[PDB]
Amino acid sequence: AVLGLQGVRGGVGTTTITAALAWSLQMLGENVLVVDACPDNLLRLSFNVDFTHRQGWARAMLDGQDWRDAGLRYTSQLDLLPFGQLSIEEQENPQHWQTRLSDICSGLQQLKASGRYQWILIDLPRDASQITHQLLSLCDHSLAIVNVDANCHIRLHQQALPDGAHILINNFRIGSQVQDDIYQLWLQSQRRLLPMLIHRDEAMAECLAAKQPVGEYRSDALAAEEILTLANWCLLNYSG
Amino acid sequence: AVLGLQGVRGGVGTTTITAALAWSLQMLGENVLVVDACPDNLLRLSFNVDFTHRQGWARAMLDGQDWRDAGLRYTSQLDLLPFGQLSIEEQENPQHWQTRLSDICSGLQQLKASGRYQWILIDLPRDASQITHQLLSLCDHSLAIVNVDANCHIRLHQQALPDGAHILINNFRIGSQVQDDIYQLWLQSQRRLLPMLIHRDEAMAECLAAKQPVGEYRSDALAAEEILTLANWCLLNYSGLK
Amino acid sequence: GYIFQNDIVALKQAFSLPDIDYADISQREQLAAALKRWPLLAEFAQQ
Amino acid sequence: GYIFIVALKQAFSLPDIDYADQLAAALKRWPLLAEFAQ
Ligand SMILES: Nc1ncnc2c1ncn2[C@@H]1O[C@H](COP(=O)(O)OP(=O)(O)OP(=O)(O)O)[C@@H](O)[C@H]1O
Ligand SMILES: Nc1ncnc2c1ncn2[C@@H]1O[C@H](COP(=O)(O)OP(=O)(O)OP(=O)(O)O)[C@@H](O)[C@H]1O
Ligand SMILES: [Mg+2]
Ligand SMILES: [Mg+2]
Repeated sequence: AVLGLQGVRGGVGTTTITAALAWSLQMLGENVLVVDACPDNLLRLSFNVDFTHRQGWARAMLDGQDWRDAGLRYTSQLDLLPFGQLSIEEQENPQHWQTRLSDICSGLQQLKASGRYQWILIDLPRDASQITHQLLSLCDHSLAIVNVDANCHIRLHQQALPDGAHILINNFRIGSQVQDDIYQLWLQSQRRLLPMLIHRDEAMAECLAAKQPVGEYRSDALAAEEILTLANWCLLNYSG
Repeated sequence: AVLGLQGVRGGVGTTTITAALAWSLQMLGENVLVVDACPDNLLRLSFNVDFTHRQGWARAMLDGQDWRDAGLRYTSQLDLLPFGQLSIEEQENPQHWQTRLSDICSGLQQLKASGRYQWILIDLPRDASQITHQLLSLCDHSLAIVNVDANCHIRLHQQALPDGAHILINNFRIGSQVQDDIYQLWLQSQRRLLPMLIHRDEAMAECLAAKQPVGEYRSDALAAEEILTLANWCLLNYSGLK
Repeated sequence: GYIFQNDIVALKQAFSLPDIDYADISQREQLAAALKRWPLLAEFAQQ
Repeated sequence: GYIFIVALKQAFSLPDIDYADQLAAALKRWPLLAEFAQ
């Protein structure tokens, strides 16, 4: 199955959750490819890829090279495809390249058809670019990552989500009446809300600084157990 | 002066800080215009604008109308220019309109020259669109909003910031070991960090749900006092023109 | 309310607003108080 | 870095960071931080 993960807004935890979910699925015995579709190219740093390593599928594609040679094997069950490092000029002119990347769609479609991987997880950025839409269209299912706050609340009444997406809460914390109020309202009103959530957890803040997925970094972290609940739900509901 | 505020990443507090800083500046006697340059059109909700009110400078402009009729008065010293509500089709086709908004620049440059406002604050989205770059070029100064975490740490080593931007920490709370490590490292190494920060404060989480800027919602909140310290710093250091 | 067309692989991607149901909010008193505390939440639920 | 109709330009550069010279414990704790500091 191809699973897209996309924040309803930036900064909600999409990339850390993608890396953690890939690790969880592997621990459950699955073969996983994790693809970074974000021009920020941050997913690779959860898998101990050197910051100075500039290769990636989009970097290769823009350079006229074979994107399939930019993949990395993290474990026997977990493969990674970084986006690649853009120059500042590329970063500040996405219109120059965001329509030159269509080849990735046919390449991932071929990978899908081969059955090489049991799961392909795609970390999708919070934009509406041509390449983001193209990658979404390849997904069998998608998760929309939120935090329980007034900003995400508003966004859920005005921005479209991929059809069939389910909503996953991250960063749930103690000490917030307004969060608790929004959450109780969501429980009665938000038809697409998943029944499990992820708390704000120091392991999820530390694991990127340690350059590992959360469940490798701290296998008994409460957040690692919450991600496993998500993984088990995905196996049951998102498999095909 | 025109002051741009832009997050280093999405979700770091940029819009709440823009609304709060505008409130603080107008509390200090300044006439302020706050402009929402973000297509998500969230800033207006900090000023009790009805969600179903769709008008805005970009809405009007895309509809062949005068952006100057989309302004709103919050107080006698605080005006608001919402972006306007885009359809789902417009949201998912940003290339259609991101290149058709450049006339806002001469309109704001003319509004600047008139001296009607001592401050024009622009809430800038976390993107690199043509219109974002255009509005950024009108700013005399800019703030880059961060939270203290590993993601923002990485971004400060790989993405460009507008030249001359200062970095403003938001959502700070002591007690996280990794966050305290990053923060102490930034103190010794980030040469453009501002001397004040904004703590995590439930007033900042509540004020949007109350549809008010933080200083109006809870004037004695720590975050409101910190935004006032920021406003005083801006009067001192950012009042010059570019 | 939008369908993206991906001709390069012959796929479509539909988008729509999230599925939200406010029909049964009045029944829980815990939600009635939260709606009174926060005008933003009341605004969406009244509609 | 990068430099962006009307007579206005906007320069872009990476943030000014100085790793010239307590924090040694922070760098040993987190390989990500040690990575940028070397
Ligand atoms: N549950 C959590 N508890 C604590 N920290 C968290 C949690 N989830 C994420 N973080 C931290 O928050 C920061 C942002 O996380 P992440 O990079 O996953 O977000 P994102 O939505 O992918 O951001 P971006 O908009 O940059 O793509 C990181 O420093 C991460 O370590
Ligand atoms: N200092 C703070 N303390 C507590 N909560 C905060 C603080 N700053 C912001 N928040 C909360 O974080 C959420 C996001 O804030 P805001 O909308 O200002 O961020 P943003 O960076 O403008 O987001 P976006 O990328 O959608 O434009 C809001 O619900 C806000 O109430
Ligand atoms: Mg991310
Ligand atoms: Mg904002």
